[PDB]
Amino acid sequence: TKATPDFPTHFPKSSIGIENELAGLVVAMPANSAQKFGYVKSAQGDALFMLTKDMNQGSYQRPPSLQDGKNYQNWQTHTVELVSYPCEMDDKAAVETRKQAMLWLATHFTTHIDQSNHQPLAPIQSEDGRFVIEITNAKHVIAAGNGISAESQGQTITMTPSGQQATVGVAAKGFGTSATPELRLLESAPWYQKSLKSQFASLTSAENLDDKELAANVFAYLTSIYLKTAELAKKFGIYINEWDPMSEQITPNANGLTDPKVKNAWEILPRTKPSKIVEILSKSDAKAVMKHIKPQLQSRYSESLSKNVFQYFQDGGEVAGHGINNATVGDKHSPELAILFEFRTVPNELQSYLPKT
Repeated sequence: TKATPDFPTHFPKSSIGIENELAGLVVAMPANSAQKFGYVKSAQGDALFMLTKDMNQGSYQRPPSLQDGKNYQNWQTHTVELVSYPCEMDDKAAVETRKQAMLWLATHFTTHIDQSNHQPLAPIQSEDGRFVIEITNAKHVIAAGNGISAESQGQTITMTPSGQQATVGVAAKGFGTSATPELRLLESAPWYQKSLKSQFASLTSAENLDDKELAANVFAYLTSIYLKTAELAKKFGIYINEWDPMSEQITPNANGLTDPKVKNAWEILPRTKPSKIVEILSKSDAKAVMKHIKPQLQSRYSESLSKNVFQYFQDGGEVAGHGINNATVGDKHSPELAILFEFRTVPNELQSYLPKT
């Protein structure tokens, strides 16, 4: 369950962003600090990945034998997560440099907890000159294990395999076209129902649509999302707008749409605000798509659940918190909307994009 890059980005066709929560150390910071405490770049200036706080591990207690005159009042300890800056999926050089930079930083962390335990990281350059650390927030410390003891257990810092996630960015117009291997990988999502493409065609035969194939693609994508949220709201007892699961004898069994177990139920988690996709269609085509969605919910779910799931997304509701809504693909001067997906688990097809210890 993580926060990924929010700044505007652009790529020719598709972007890949990797994530790796580390084991063997913690970052301690003042409470309510920003997630990012630093980043790693190539010597040439290319930003590779961010250093972020991940899971809160409890309050920070400075070891008494490392008293230094400093505050450490209300500091929290967190796990560290390495979050890559997205690159083109076909860019072997950029993909490889990210991996190698992550493996090198684990090496640098290993020495840091050995000689500088409970000290902040310093902005340094790698011994070979390839990688450079930039510190964005000096108000932090890095400590071995859980950060309770003054000394480490001699940990070798590694890229934790259970700590891995991937984020794929593709043109919104491509979802449902099966055009590229990545589009096919995303279309294999268990919640995605391709049959809704042919279903839409039967529904709109007497309608003179501007782009029938595009409208069918959008209808299948949104409908599959709206239907999966309804399925999840019922399975987990999630409150969506004014829908009360308890009204349908459903015991609330999760902390909203953002709860990690809900996010993992998607497997391939949509990360872009669903209401954005309507922009890739003409005002008329968008109206036609939106008009046809409600009955798809109403034939499967209660009026209350259907109207609430439909209104939530129409009004710009997100699938799982802050969306990546400013990403674009294609022509630099005439960009097409990009839509992002978080792989909760990394499949075999995306494994080569991750650093392997």
